[PDB]
Amino acid sequence: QQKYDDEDISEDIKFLLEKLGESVQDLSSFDEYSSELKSGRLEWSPVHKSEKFWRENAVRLNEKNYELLKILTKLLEVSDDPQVLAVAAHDVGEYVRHYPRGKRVIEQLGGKQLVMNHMHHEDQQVRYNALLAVQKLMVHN
Amino acid sequence: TEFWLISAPGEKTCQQTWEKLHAATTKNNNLAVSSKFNIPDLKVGTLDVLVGLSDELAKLDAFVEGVVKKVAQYMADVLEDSKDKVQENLLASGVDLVTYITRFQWDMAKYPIKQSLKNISEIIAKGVTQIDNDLKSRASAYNNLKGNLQNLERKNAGSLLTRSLAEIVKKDDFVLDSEYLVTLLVVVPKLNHNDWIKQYETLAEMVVPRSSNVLSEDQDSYLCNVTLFRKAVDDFRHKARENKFIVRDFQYNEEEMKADKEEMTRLSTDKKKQFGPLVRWLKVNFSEAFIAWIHIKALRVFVESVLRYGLPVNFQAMLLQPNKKSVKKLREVLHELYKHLDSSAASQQEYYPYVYYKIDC
Amino acid sequence: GFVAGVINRERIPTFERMLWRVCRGNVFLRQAEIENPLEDPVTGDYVHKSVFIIFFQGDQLKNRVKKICEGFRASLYPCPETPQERKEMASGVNTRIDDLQMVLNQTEDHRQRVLQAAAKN
Amino acid sequence: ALSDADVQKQIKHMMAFIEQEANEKAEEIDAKAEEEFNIEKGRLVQTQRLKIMEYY
Repeated sequence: QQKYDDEDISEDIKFLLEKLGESVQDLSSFDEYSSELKSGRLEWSPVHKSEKFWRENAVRLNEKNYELLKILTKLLEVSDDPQVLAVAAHDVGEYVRHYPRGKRVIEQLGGKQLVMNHMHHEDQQVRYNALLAVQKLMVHN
Repeated sequence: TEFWLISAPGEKTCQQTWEKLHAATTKNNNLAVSSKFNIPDLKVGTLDVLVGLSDELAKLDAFVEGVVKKVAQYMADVLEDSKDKVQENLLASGVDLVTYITRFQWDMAKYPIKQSLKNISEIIAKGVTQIDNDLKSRASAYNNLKGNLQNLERKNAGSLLTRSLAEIVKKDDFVLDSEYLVTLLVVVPKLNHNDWIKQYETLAEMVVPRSSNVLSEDQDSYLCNVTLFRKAVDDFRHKARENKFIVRDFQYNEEEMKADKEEMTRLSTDKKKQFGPLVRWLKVNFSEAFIAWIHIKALRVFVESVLRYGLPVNFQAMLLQPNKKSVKKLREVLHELYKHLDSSAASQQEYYPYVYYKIDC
Repeated sequence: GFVAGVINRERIPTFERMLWRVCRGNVFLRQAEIENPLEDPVTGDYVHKSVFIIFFQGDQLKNRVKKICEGFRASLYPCPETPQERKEMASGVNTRIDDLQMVLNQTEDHRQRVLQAAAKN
Repeated sequence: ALSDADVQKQIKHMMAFIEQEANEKAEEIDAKAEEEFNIEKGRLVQTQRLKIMEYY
């Protein structure tokens, strides 16, 4: 927003904006994403909130027998780390936001009870995210 | 005249006399004509489908009312001692309208009742549509011929400016086989006849001298001609148009008017020779149209009675003629005579505690 | 199958009168009443409820009466049927209503406890 | 506009016309049975006639 007479500043900021756009777009992917989600190391990557992943690439989480969703349920049951729990819960919520059929699948699995159990928790941030996830489940339910 | 058609549940077979006249349930103490209706034996067919069939039957009856009213208004448009109230006495299939309505009788040969009443209603609808289209075609053709006749009549209408000279002028007042002489009929009023007939050389030169000869006289102006050179017609018209001398370059030929007059007479004669058949067609067609009108009304009464009473089809239908301006008193009487049929619920409006239809002239 | 409409009384006699005349009311009268109501979904009126149903089994009637009743006032979304397993499943949903009201209470507590933090400054 | 028994009378109305509908459906089903018998018997007779004619 701050313009300057120096052509260097304007050209470099434009060029960096474009290149950073390419960088974030390339970073936005499913392969390394599913690799880390499998390994259980859930850092707060900005790809998780990337809307385009859930608009077009959402069905990739539906692996064989919903392997990704079930193993995230298992890892939520296993790990106690608030930040990985929050990351997994947010990913599950944003996935179920668009597929009301997978919502019935998840309800049949019973992960809603896991999220209800994690709702009351020492980390009120995890509680708040669990409320958001349960709410996305309360969509039409 | 306005007739009511009322049905009752028929819990009692003595109700036939009640329909006839019976004093204990009469109208205005035998001051209004009551009459039994023809109650034949017609099957039921359906009940759950029959509700939609009845609704569509009512729609078809509305269409029937529209088409028969169009038949009536064209009958009044017939004309020739058969305009509106002229022949206000129309005939229900050769008998009086009142006669047929009061002597209603039903016949199965029109429509075998062993078929579905839905099929019967559809066939009546088909016949009604066919006669509607026949009426449209006949009316269009006859109206076109009427317009042609009226146009030919108006061809004999208008002044010399706006009308030809078929029966005024002869061939020999015009120059015959001329080299360059164009005879123009310049109509001149009596207000300027002398001016035209004596100042003709001053009107234009290159004209035949002493050609100022009168042809005939009409009711407002006089008729005359000028014989002159073809180019000089332009100058003559140019000077003459401002002295009350109307220009009319009338062309004459035997065919040009004889054929038109003969065709006018022939068209009039043929229009009459189709007018006769038109009366016969309208009579015979409206006969069956009005018969089927009462028939579909009766079918509506029957189906409504069957739906609104019970399993047996034992209802008591009747035609009635409420006394003039005592319809209110009879409304009281019939409300008292029809509330007890149900006695549990039955505002009446069209939802009476009984089944009612109407038919009028 | 038989369907019972949902209406807060109001104009049962006049509306059912018009239904009797239009449709020829013929079937058994199912009566029920709810006191201690809840506020109406779309306006919030805390109004008792009472129902007097006669529901026909023909399709044309099922559509025409449905049109008229939804036009005036009703909730014909439910459709009770012969099997009782659907009723047991719906009672399972009813027991789940407990969880749902708990989640709603949690949401209300959260939205009421977040505001004072911003209000303090 | 029905009493405490007339409602049952109209239930009986629907019931007994359903009985008549069942009777009519049964009669039409016998008509279909006759027609199906006709066509299937004719077809089977045709096939068996063809086999005997070729053999003969």
